[PDB]
Amino acid sequence: SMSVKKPKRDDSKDLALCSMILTEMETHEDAWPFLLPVNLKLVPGYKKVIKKPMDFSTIREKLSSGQYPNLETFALDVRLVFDNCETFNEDDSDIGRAGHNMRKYFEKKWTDTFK
Repeated sequence: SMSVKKPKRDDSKDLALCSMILTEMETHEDAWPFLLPVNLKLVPGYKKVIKKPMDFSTIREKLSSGQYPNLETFALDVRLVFDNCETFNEDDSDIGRAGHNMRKYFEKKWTDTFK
């Protein structure tokens, strides 16, 4: 509360570490569905159904331009990518499986880096 602060967690490396994680996600073999924004002209249903599209390139641009205020808002966008994928894709499809694998991969790196 006012003049009563929890001890300061060191956040000065967060930007660099999120960039590293994002690099590892970009270079995973199952990243291909997620590298670029879904083409809303060419994919029926996507525009209406997925209220907040997100992809790794868009996260990378936001990261690079100071549009994440903290490491939680970064994690929310990454998870959004996987939540959207589950909304639109059957679990038993190549893209559906890609999404589950990538989420698992992300969540481990996240825990190991920060928790």
